[PDB]
Amino acid sequence: SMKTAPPALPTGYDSEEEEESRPMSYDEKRQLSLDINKLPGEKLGRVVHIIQAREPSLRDSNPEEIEIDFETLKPSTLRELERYVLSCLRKKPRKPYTIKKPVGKTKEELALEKKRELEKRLQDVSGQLNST
Repeated sequence: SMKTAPPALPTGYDSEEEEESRPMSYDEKRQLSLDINKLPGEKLGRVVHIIQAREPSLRDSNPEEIEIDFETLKPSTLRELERYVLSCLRKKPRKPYTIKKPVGKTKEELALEKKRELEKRLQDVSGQLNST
């Protein structure tokens, strides 16, 4: 008895990952290179194709002598990478992300927004000069 997958939205909402697009942990990707190494050379040549076609510096480099440098590669290309690899591995997307701290969403933030309104209110209540 496993959980069945919910219907996903490929349209309507959007921009969830597009406005996100952040660099991942170097741990995950650099060790993932060894999991890509488990795939046959012909499969690496397909991975390198989808990389180099987006990465203008890597298209000039030979796909045999290729260097997949995760730190200089685009965050979106790292997304397309994990998608391609997990699809080849045929394995489930068991990587449940969890937020540790809200980071920006603090009482200090809400205090600053509240204060900004309070500063504005000083000028807002004030009447304008009738320049004759």
